Amino acid sequence: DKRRVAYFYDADVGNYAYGAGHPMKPHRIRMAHSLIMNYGLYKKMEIYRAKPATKQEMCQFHTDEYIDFLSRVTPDNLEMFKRESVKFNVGDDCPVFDGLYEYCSISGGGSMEGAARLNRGKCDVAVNYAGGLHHAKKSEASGFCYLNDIVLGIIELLRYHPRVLYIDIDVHHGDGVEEAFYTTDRVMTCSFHKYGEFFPGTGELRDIGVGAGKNYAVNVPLRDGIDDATYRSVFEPVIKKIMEWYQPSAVVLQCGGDSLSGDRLGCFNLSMEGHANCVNYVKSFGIPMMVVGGGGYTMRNVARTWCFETGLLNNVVLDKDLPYNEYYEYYGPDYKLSVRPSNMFNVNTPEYLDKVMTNIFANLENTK
Amino acid sequence: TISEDSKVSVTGLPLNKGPSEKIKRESLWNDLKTFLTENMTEESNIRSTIGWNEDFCSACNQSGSFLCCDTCPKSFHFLCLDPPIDPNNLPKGDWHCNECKFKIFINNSMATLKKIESNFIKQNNNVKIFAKLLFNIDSHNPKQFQLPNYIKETFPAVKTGSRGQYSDENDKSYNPDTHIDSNSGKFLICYKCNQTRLGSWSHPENSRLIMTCDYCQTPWHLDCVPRASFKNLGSKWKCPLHSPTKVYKKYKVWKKQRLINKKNQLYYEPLQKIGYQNNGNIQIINQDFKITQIDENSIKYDFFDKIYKSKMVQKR
Amino acid sequence: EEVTFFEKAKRYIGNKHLYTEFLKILNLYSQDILDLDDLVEKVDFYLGSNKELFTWFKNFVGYQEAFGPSYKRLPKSDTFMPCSGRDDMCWEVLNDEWVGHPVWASEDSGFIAHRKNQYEETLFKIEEERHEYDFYIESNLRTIQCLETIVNKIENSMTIYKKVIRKVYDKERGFEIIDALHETAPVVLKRLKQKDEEWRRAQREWNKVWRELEQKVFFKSLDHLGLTFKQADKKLLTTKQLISEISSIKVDQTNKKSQLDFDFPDKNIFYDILCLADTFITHTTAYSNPDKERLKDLLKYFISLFFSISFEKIEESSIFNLFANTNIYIFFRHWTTIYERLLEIKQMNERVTKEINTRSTVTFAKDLDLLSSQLSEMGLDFVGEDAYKQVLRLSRRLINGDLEHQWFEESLRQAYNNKAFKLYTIDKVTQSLVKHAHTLMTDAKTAEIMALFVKDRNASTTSAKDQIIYRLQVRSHMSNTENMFRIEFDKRTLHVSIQYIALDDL
Amino acid sequence: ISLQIPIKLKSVLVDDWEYVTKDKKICRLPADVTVEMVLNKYEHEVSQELESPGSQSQLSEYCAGLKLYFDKCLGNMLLYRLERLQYDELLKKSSKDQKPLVPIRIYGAIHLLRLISVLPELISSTTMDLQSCQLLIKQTEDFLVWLLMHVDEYFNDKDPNRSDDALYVNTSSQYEGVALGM
Ligand SMILES: [Zn+2]
Ligand SMILES: [Zn+2]
Ligand SMILES: [Zn+2]
Ligand SMILES: [Zn+2]
Ligand SMILES: [Zn+2]
Repeated sequence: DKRRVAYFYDADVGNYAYGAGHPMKPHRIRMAHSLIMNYGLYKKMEIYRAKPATKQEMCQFHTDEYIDFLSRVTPDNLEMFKRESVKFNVGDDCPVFDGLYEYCSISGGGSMEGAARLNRGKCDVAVNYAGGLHHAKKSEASGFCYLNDIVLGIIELLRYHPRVLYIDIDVHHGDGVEEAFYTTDRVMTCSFHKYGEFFPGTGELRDIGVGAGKNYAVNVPLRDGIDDATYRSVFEPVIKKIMEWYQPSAVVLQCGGDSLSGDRLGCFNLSMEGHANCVNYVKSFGIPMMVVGGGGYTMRNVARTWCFETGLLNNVVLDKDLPYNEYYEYYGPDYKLSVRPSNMFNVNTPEYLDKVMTNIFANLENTK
Repeated sequence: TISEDSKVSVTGLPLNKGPSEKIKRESLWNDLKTFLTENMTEESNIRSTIGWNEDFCSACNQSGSFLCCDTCPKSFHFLCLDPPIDPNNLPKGDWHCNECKFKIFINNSMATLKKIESNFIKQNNNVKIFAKLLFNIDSHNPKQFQLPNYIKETFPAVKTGSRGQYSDENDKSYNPDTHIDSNSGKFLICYKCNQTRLGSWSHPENSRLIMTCDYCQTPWHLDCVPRASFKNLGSKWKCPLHSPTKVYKKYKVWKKQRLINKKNQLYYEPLQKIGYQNNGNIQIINQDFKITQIDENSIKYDFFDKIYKSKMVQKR
Repeated sequence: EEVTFFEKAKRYIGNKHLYTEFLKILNLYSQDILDLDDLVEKVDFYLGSNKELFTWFKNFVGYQEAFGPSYKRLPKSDTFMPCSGRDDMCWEVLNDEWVGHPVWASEDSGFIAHRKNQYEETLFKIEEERHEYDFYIESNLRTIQCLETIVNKIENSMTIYKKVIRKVYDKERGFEIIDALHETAPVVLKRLKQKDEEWRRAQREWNKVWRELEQKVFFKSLDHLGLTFKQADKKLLTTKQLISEISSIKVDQTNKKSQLDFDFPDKNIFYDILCLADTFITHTTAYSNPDKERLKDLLKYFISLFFSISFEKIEESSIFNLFANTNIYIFFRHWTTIYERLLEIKQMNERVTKEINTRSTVTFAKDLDLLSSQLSEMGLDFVGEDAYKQVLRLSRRLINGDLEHQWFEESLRQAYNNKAFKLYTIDKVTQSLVKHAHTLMTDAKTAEIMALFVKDRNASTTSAKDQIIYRLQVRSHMSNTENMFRIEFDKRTLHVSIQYIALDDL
Repeated sequence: ISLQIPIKLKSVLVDDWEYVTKDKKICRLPADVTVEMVLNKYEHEVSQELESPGSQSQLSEYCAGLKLYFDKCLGNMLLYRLERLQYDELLKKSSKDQKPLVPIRIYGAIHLLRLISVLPELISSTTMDLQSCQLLIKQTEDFLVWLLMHVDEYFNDKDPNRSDDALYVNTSSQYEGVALGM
């Protein structure tokens, strides 16, 4: 295909850090950009520095009071904000750092600009790895996410696309995006997530939607340790059925790195190729598509995966050897562009997964 | 020149010393560069919208921010106050409890009765029975409502939680022992699959997880009924072979009678046993919470009569 | 066909407590309280495993919104909050009545986190230290570049520099210096450059130590089942485990003669098992030399008689039925376990052979700056030395005692990518097999049953009476409480069928 | 002392306790039937049958005293910690319009039912004479009986998720956090 590939990255995104022990480090995007740069792929992208979002742009989804608190919260004056902190859940789970508002504005501007470029036709493929915050829902900070830039990007895309598809591959369910579009019928949210005594707590097989959004939400409850083959065998038929019976004008893909093996908080058994497989298979359909980088806590694995997915979107395959990036020491033993899956057991069973696909297809029967 | 800069790091070091030689001995054995982006980052702004005194509250008895009194060591929450006080709108003054202010201002041990009788004769014109209570409530601190220890005890299946919340009877690698009875040694046979599916140590993949339902102890396979994981933090898992006990009739709501202590639990048996227009409160073998005895054999006639009626009404 | 239906339902449910709930549900429907959908759903959950009662039930009663579990509905008064950017289209597509709030969906109990080994924790600590160093250095370098540009412009992104200055200037003077800068830049730039130099020196040294710490730990973290394989195998390789497995299989089969089915697609693994067994027998200081020779001879004779492989090729590298007791069955189970593990290692040998031989090394910094041959100095890198044969040699070394288990497991992990962790206990399984053979020959009853097996097998041409007579002759030596096994063997395809007769012969 | 609350009323009270403390629901205020129409309907329906001047006048006195006590004590000891947020919201809105809060005009039939559950406990902490203790208990029991015949019009079984006219309303995550966080 060799689709035109846009790429958004702010050089300052790597200068904002969470708490010392926090599992979120935006610097993962920084070695991802370094890996894409040193592979000689910048000759294959148009690289953009998207304008950061303004208050009114993120007020399209979030409340004005929430935005105002976000724009004024600071680790030095947090004791002046006690009611707001507990009301908006901006406490321990989602803390406050120096560049919180700046980082949120940068991510929102990147997502908005990617959606705008898709709408205008400047490209068929745009990449923004500073997004992926799919947990915050319009009034609160959840899952280390403060602004649901995916919702804003979907809003911008819907201006020119009647139907938009959202796909979540993170082990965490896309609570914020699904909630934002739980009643509308113009947005498909499909989350492949680990369901159980897990952080999202939601995303069960019987959350297809309410009102006009009935049978318009797809949830994939998954057991621990799912490997590349099982994940592909579950992902591909469902995506094909959604493409067949819903026909979105655009698709948005959240490339969360939590599913990767060796993840700090993840529990799946997905490797490098097993994680890039879904991206390549989705790109193989031919509609305008989005990439947002969500989960992922091992910066080396997620950065390598992001670089490989960027290569795959350009119809090229990157080599296993590394181009000697700046942060070379992070890659440890052999410095190869791969992720090793571990040997732990897989609990997913063909009967349970077959039941899941049967229920999902029965729900999807009334989407065309 | 500042020497206090080198305070601490995640390495446990001032970030300026080195590998911390003890750590050395513990942890040892014995296509251009990125400086081209700034000249190629084309700032894109083609957005469509670009043109735009204790540790517990004295009322709720819980933990949180407190506004304690200097004279009364009784910490109070802000919502647990009458009226609630906004923390931003601080009173900024001498604050005392309702009991504290009553005991510190109107503390007239000799003439308290004079005020009591004054209020009593003031309310005597209209409400004499409630005058004493109307006086006394002003002498008490704000409190959180609680049931008076006997509304709760008439239902044995009700217990009070930690912070006063309501609680009921629904509060709660390769492991082959999960398929064993652990009491009789017999394998646990799932109700649906009619198998234990123990698998093997050599091939753990052949094993199918089982739950042993909490209520009726019927073992069920995690793959027989669709369920991603077990139940270990939530409520007691209930098998799908139990009565609904709550029906949303097409809207209208039906509920099963709550359990009552046997001393007050009355029983009665109908003398008809042909057809009874009674609720789901039946027993298989103050007159508001009676438990009817359904006389199981009568159910065979009743269900059959109902389905036959549905058959003939739909026939025409 | 309806009262009989009730009797059939009562028999099939098989529990008074479940039949009581079924009757309660039936009555609840009968009092015009339950609808058809829920009634049929409950009947499907009760008797739906049956296809004759439920199908008639659906066809005799004339059977012929979906709110989510984690979504609440908020009141309309709790909905309208001014959102400035929300246009009419943004108002129509957004949902505001339903919220999830995963605290509600968690039953106020919380969530359960994953279990990670200590190697992963060490990797995470190294990661955290690396990220701290690199973030500080990058932020300081960006501020250095900005100050250099300002200085170059003064010869004649609103908070990064402020954070860097505040971090560098810790005496609370940083605010004053920032204010002076806003209105004194070269001194700040030179202090930042000196701090950058110190931080880069510390980062280089720490990168060193992090690297050799990571080298000894990375492969162990991914060994999830391999770290605990020793104790799990010790617990789950008992006779009770196999008995429970076979009895559960038999019960499942009877809840509807080939309970166990083993296939042997190779004949050269037996030679490797023989070599390992003789190595252990020679090495072990627990049997006398006559006992060692008896072990070896009995093993060779039993294998040659059973599999009909050879009698001299083993020393230079019709349907038969074996009626066996517990001891012989457990010995055979040990043999089959060892054979299956070795076959699993051997089948995929070619791919690891290629991968180890075609193991490319990056020349940018590995072969230029940091060389790691810790497992290559000690020579178990599997360079050449075909992985199956090298693994056999390493197992022989481990049995001999000159190779440690730590290095054996590390080399196995590195050569097989943690896919050969079942070989960590090979020496112990061989020892258990040898002990089982010793017990088999040292007991009079097992020895007599083994002689009966020899007679029946060497007969090799018998009528249908042979099975009954063999079973009776075994039973004469055999007790009335322990269980018998019918080990059927087809020499034509080297497939072994095992049937469990607990006491069904009496 | 010995208050014979009907079993159905005890079940309703425990159901309200479960709905507030466990299901995190609050009463849909202002109530469709607050305290005054229900008490006035009771007074109109019962006092019209009484002929004794003392019995008919003491009923009015009891109704007035019940209204006064409810108005006085709702904000003191008839609200859970969760409903304190709703109380503060109502106070703020009432002060915005300079209207004094009149809780008998907001709460109804479920907070009065919970008002008469600790009356034996409330009278115990007084010097209230025994000869009028029995009168108060008997009047309370008569009112409870009158409510006991008329139950289908004050405690209906309705789902907040299926009808906005239900007596309970779901509390927002923000509402729950603010209510039970400080
Ligand atoms: Zn995630
Ligand atoms: Zn309190
Ligand atoms: Zn006080
Ligand atoms: Zn089952
Ligand atoms: Zn059960």
